[PDB]
Order: sequence, then structure tokens, then C-alpha cells
Amino acid sequence: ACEGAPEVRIGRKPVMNYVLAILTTLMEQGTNQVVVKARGRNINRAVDAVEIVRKRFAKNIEIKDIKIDSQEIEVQTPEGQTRTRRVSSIEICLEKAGESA
Amino acid sequence: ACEGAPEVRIGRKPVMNYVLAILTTLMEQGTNQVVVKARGRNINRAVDAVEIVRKRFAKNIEIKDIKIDSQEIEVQTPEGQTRTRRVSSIEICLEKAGESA
Repeated sequence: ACEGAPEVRIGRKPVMNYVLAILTTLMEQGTNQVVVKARGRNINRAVDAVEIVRKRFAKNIEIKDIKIDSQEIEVQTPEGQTRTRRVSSIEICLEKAGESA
Repeated sequence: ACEGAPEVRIGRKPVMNYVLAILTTLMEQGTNQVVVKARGRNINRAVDAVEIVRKRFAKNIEIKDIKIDSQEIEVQTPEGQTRTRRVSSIEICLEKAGESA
């Protein structure tokens, strides 16, 4: 769901910055959706950012869809040994009511 | 969704223990659903546990539903000042195919 919507990826900056990006993005008249994405330890922070937004605008911003997934990352030793690890990810789509009211 | 299903709450034990609980629980003939729950920093770990399970049984265990929420926790100073903070949570319902095959 929410294919094409702009994306806010949770990085090193303070959760406060991503909340601002989410809100600023959603305040645009022609944009009613924004997806928040994160991997690994940042997943908790993605949820925090979304919950701050949800609780501030509990009446017009809904969590439309959530998906979790994981990626297999691998490296090869020079002698041909494969070493792998999985990294989890989360994607949360937030949708604002029609426009406002 | 998945009302009534048994619950695996992600705590201090190693993610490996919760994966075992999830699988052991799902291996029961009459139980096709299990909800994984976590709050705060443990949310990343809930996702990891679920992804380990999902990738090991990618063909018969599906993520049926996911919800995130947050709780307002508060304490009162003896002089009447309220101090609050929000704690995020996640609930993931895993469902196994009919029985097996």
C-alpha cells in the first residue's frame, strides 16, 4: 500500500527531526501519504516518531499499513567462505484525512 | 485481529528463547496463531524474533496483522506536578497455514 508516497528514512538525526519531516511532508495540500522506514535498532525509533505524530494529530492521521521484512547481507572471505547476517526492517504508511477539518 | 491467541512478550531473555516459544506454541495442533508483543527498545527485538521465524518457515507462517500504539505513563511529584512520557509498543500476529504440508 501507499506505493509512490514520499519516504522518511530513520537515520542518525534526532527523532524530532523525522517527526518534523513527516509533518511538514503531510502538511502539503497534494500529499496525503508518507512512509516511514527503518532497519535494525532504528525500528524502535521509527515507531516513536510515528507515535509522536499519531498522538499529536490523533484525529486526522491514521496508520494505514505496516510491513516488516528482513534482508540477508553477506560478505565473502578471500578464501571463498560466505558469512551472512539478517537485518530487519519496518515500513509504516501514515495517511492524513482527505485534507483537514 | 487474532483475539484470544496466546502471547509471547519480548523481555530480557535472548531473542533465541522467544523464537523457541513462538515455534513451540505454533507447533501445537490446535493453535494456529500467536501474537508477539513488545514495548520501547524491545520492539526491534520483537521484529527480529518474528523475522527469524518467518524466514525459517517462509512457506507456512504468515504475518497476519501488525499494530503499533503508545502508552502515556505518568508520575506525580509530592507537590502536585505531573510528569509524563510515552512508551511505544508493537503487536505482531503470526498465523500458521491450516496445519502443515
